[PDB]
Amino acid sequence: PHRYRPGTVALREIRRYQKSTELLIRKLPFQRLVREIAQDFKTDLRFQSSAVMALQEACEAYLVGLFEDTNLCAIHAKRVTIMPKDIQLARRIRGERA
Amino acid sequence: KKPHRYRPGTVALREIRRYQKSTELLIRKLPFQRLVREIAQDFKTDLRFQSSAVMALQEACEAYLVGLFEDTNLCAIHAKRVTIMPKDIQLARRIRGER
Amino acid sequence: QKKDGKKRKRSRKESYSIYVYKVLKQVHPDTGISSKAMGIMNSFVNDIFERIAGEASRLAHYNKRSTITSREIQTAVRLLLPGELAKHAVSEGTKAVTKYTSA
Amino acid sequence: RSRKESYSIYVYKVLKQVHPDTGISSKAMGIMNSFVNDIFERIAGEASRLAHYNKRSTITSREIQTAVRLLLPGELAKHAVSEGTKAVTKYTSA
Amino acid sequence: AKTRSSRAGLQFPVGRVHRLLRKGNYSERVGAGAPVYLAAVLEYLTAEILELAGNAARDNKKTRIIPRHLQLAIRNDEELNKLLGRVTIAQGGVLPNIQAVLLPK
Amino acid sequence: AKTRSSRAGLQFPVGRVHRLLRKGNYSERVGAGAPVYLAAVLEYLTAEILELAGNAARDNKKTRIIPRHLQLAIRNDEELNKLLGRVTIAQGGVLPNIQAVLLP
Amino acid sequence: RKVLRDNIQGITKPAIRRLARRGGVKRISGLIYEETRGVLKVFLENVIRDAVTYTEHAKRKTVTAMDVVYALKRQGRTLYGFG
Amino acid sequence: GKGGAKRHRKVLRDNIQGITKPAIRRLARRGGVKRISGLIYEETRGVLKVFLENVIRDAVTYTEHAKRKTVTAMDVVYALKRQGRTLYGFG
Amino acid sequence: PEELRQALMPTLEALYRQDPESLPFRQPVDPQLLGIPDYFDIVKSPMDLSTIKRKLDTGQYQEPWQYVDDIWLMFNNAWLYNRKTSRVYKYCSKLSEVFEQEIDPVMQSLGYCCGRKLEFSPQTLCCYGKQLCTIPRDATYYSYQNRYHFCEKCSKRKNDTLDPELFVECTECGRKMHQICVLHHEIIWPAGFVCDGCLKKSARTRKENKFSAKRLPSTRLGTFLENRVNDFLRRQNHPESGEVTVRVVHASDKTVEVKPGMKARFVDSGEMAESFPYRTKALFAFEEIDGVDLCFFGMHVQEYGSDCPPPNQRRVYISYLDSVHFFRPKCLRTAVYHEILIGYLEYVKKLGYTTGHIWACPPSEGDDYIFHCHPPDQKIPKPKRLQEWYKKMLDKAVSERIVHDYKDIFKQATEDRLTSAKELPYFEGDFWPNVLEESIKELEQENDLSQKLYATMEKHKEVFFVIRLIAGPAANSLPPIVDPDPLIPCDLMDGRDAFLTLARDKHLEFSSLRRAQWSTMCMLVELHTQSQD
DNA sequence: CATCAATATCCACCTGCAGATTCTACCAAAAGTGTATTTGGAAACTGCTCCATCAAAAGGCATGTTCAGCTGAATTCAGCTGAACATGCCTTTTGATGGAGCAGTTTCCAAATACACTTTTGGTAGAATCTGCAGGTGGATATTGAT
DNA sequence: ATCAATATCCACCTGCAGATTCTACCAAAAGTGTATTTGGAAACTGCTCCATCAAAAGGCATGTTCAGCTGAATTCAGCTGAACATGCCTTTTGATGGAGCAGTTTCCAAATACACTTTTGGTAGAATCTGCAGGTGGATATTGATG
Repeated sequence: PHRYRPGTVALREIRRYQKSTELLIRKLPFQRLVREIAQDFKTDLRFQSSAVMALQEACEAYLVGLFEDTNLCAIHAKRVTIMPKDIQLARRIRGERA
Repeated sequence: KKPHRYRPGTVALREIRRYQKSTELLIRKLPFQRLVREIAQDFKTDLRFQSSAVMALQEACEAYLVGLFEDTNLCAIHAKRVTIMPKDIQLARRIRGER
Repeated sequence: QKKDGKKRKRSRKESYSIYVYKVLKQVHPDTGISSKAMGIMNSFVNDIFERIAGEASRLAHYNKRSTITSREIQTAVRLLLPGELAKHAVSEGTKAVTKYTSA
Repeated sequence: RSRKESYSIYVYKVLKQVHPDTGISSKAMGIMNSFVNDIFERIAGEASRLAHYNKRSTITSREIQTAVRLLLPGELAKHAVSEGTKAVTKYTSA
Repeated sequence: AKTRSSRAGLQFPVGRVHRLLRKGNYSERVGAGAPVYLAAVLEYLTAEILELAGNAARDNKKTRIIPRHLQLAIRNDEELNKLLGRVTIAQGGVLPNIQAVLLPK
Repeated sequence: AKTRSSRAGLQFPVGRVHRLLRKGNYSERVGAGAPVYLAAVLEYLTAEILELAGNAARDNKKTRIIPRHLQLAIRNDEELNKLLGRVTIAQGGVLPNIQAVLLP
Repeated sequence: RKVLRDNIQGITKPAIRRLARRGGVKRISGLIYEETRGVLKVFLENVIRDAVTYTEHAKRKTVTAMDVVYALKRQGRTLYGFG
Repeated sequence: GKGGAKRHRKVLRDNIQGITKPAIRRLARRGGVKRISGLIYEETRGVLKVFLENVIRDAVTYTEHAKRKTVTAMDVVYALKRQGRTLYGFG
Repeated sequence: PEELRQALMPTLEALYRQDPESLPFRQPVDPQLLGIPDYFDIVKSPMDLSTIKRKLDTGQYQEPWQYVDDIWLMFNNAWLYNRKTSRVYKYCSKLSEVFEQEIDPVMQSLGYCCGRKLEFSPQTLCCYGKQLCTIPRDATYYSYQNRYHFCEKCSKRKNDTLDPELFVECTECGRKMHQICVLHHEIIWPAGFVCDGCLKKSARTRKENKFSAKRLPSTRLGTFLENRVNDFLRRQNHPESGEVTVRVVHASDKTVEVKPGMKARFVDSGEMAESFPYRTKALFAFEEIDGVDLCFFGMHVQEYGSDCPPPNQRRVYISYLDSVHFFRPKCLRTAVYHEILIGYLEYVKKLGYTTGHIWACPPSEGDDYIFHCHPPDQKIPKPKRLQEWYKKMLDKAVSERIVHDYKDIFKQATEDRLTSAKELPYFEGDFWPNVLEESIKELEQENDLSQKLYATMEKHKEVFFVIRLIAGPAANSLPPIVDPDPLIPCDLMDGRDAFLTLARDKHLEFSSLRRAQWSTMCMLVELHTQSQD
């Protein structure tokens, strides 16, 4: 059975998702999550589709930047695998946490 | 006969506490003032400076440095270390987005 | 004859100091403030004023509103101040406006 | 319906001047409109702050020029200043 | 007869806030209760911040508020720290904080 | 019968910029040359980013500028990237960038 | 309206993996996904409330794109293409 | 005029080194740094240098805008706040 | 010559032992070595301390004043060639202080009065073309033949000079004393000057001074004032208290003329007399300090008797008053001043005068009313402090039941149901006539005069004091005022200008105890000589 | 792991001073009230766009499982680079002091609103033609892993 | 070193939603011409306050030594990457009641625009008060080192 070495498919995905620009988060689950957050904030709310798209791309871009920072911290720690402490460090340096 | 010598870190931690419990300026006034004057003359010659402006610039620069040094210490600790190296400050500035 | 003219160059500048000191007497009658402390307090209150006024002006512009009222200011208080601080500031503003109206 | 103004024909004409054989998509057009609106707002706000700091109640070319110098970095600022100076010179020359 | 601050039970001048709002080019029209609400919010902020500063001063065996006390007041309150996260305090210093790894044994 | 935009030789609407400045409540008074200068600056920036986007599209064998082309143009210019360091471009993605350590 | 719940699990593990791939991350540890989810939730809690605070101010009962984009701008995350 | 004692003090050109080693050490200690590498100092110096043209240029751009020749503290205050680093006490 | 060497070695040795201040003067100034090629251009007498020692050793000095002049020439050269910010200037100042401390006992040991280099203040000149203006100090002025002077607006130089003190040679020993230090006058002692040492060697004493304040002609007012002051001092019993002599030294009848504005407005209508006659009197206060008369207080007053037409009738006005803070004791000094003024306020109310007027106008900086060159350490009172001083003096007068009451001029006008400018007293040189003329002019460009008068009255109410000496019906049935004191013709005090001009011309300064004593002695000699014609 | 001993420092107390606090008086700049004029958006009604909801089919990844490659984590040990410290001096700070420019005063003219006409034209409803690339097909070409 | 199993690159062609091209309206801009108002150019000037220099002194720059920090080499438990089977749930096209978004009228309470009287805040100068910065004396862990 033909099998690729670990990291080859990951790097193929690296080019694949750094070349294309379509959304990677499913529309309906994220819309449901946005509805849940709105319901927790204020009862009886409605959402425009363009507002949903704007929120989705904003969160996607923020998470992409956070993942880039986390990866930079990971290699900074002589590692290839990111761990939650890397995200904590990135958020602390960004000033979002402390 | 064996003069008293503190181990590496005891005086370091002591001055850590001393300089975190104090608020006095750490950069000497005259060299920083000269540096600011020459940086200003790099953009506009024959400029004049108020004493309050120099003090404000010094406070801002020391605050930026203490914040950045906190970030660098955190980054160095993240790498299972206690000593900062230029890679730590480069990472801190990259995460802050300055570079 | 003419005297105490001071060359007609009496530089004056407005400041919240004397008001803030009064607030000090409301919270700590036996506590004082230094010149640096009052300067920092004036800078802080000016910064908060500028931020809240900019937020209120932007919010009024968003709804095509040419008049600034307390509604968009309290909305900006909710936006900018954190939860407990925003809630207490909103309550204080509401009580002040209610008392002013009934005054 | 209420009219919603935009920089449509002006950006299209700029595109034709710089790239006669290259077009733009609708989403990219909206991005460009948002960009020009954001730059306008930033420069105008900076100029307003500049006028407020110097106790000036009038926004002239100098205040917005200084705002552009503060915001635009280096070569972008220099080119914008030169082009705007040429524009105001031709405007006052007629 | 009575000042607007006195009528609203306020210490900061309502008239000065109204004048600054008029001159600040924030809107072409300004409401009557807008300066009152803004003055009340500012009074609450100054009251809480000076209360925390006095608490810090009395904890530091001090009876005069200094920039160090203001820095301690703002930084030990996470809400005030979030409010002033992009603000640096003149002559305020930093909180006493030593990292765990740097500690001995 | 000469428009104030054509009087300065500009493509952007000077009158619209002046009207927006008046409606923006930035000051009680606005100078005559301020809308002209602002229109010139905005049109110069529009030309710069549009030209870079067209070059990026041509590099991609595309003659229609798409949001990806705008992102490629904005992120490949240092000054322009600094200008929009806190701005997210819709449907633009990110630059292809892989560091050596992850590479085999 | 139905009270939606447990929708944070809708951000699937492959979705977070794809987001990391777009972010240039080559390897993912097991505890990453959930953590990122929480961060994502915080981000939403940062924006939607503000937009809601906008929506409440306009006497409107639907969230519009202008509210979202303006809340993102006031959060220092200005977005283009949505007005 | 005489004099009796006068030092040239050729430090103007290399005034970036004017930031003394103990000054940077104290700054790092205030930042909670326990151990400092030898390559930090000059690097931080460059970082310091950068910050200058990050702020003072704007202040200079302020000073030219007011038709003044003296850099004021108010110019510095707006220069810092425009960078997102608002300073209190110099208003 | 070894005597002066033995005397002067300690003084210069103390100068040498001051380190490192005295090092730059150890050797002759070397321009090329020091990089100052302009030293000879500005300094015309290059020499140093080593040259001073060589002259002191090689039989060059005949008498110590030459050595004093040489060391002070060194001080002046160092001060002139170097800015006061420079190191050498402050070193020179310290060494000058050391020498001033050291030389005085040594110079006195040689029989000399002192060893100080004393120079007068710069002498402000006067214009000759305009006959009314003066030559400003430290400003561009024109001069010709050293006799004619002109201002910039009327040889081009700037007036920055110092006049040294004169010297008198003893007739017996030939030593030279300062004229001010020994207080020697040729008129008093035509026989010649003899030093104190020579007088004590032969057990002789200086001839009695016939030109003294006590020997001045006596007057009722002066005798009364001096008796009151002496009684007060005797009651106090202060160890430093002495004998105070008060003499009325000028008394002349003059007239004040209505200015043209008020002359046209009211005099031409037959509502005012064209002029008001009065008697102006000038008196000075003298005290015996160290056996020498010293002037410490003087004032100028104008008295309008019952013969004067209203509203000036039976009114006294204090035009100018001045004092010098050298009275002993200091603590009673101010009180002594009061003991003068109240006494005057008593004397007039004994004659029949009912109203007194005081203008509390403190002197401006650099300006003197009577005594020229006030001491630098004598503070000029501020208007509020001067008003409080006048109020205290008036309260003390009231406590003695001499003064019934005192008021501000605004309250006095309000009580006097004043309705027109005609009811205010008209005094010579007073502020009110000038401000009334200015108000009339202002009306010319535009009860209006009365309204402006009331506005000025309220604006400056705290400055003018009106004192009621006789009040009620007793003020309505007084006998005509007859002055027992005869007229004293003396043009030297016809106004405060003549005395100030004489003091400026003859360098009669009051800036120090010795200088003030010398000025008082010269004033007494001038008065005694002017009395005889 | 229990404790002689040098050392930095919290505190118990002090005492002199720059700075904070108290009080009086002056005075121009706000500030509240009044009267007239103007208008922003609330309510009242209603036209209408898209937001939410329901229905049906399908395949693309979502979810789960299995195997193992290599990677973080742990361990050990060696070159060595900064920490602590003694030694020498030297750069800084502050007080004092000329004058380069920051503001206060006064004139007045080029320059920016207010507003009533008069003309251009940027959105934009509508229909028709043009067109760049989404998507599927097929086969040439690096890429990779271990045969 | 060669080779088979896959992913990559890429030329080509077809159907179409989106990009591009005319026709006609038009009201919201956009432009021109007086009457009006005014922020600011311009000159002279008082007054801050900024550049400059010398002494006191408070540290800053260098050489030594080594305990400890950093970094290289080795090993492995297991976890996450790669592959695959199963299928579910998201995606796409279609339709629909209606809550709700938004256009138009009316017009009053709220806003603005001075005139004016009231008071209130900003600044100068005197003089009393005071919190605290250090200075002196123990003296309190404490940590390095001795044992």
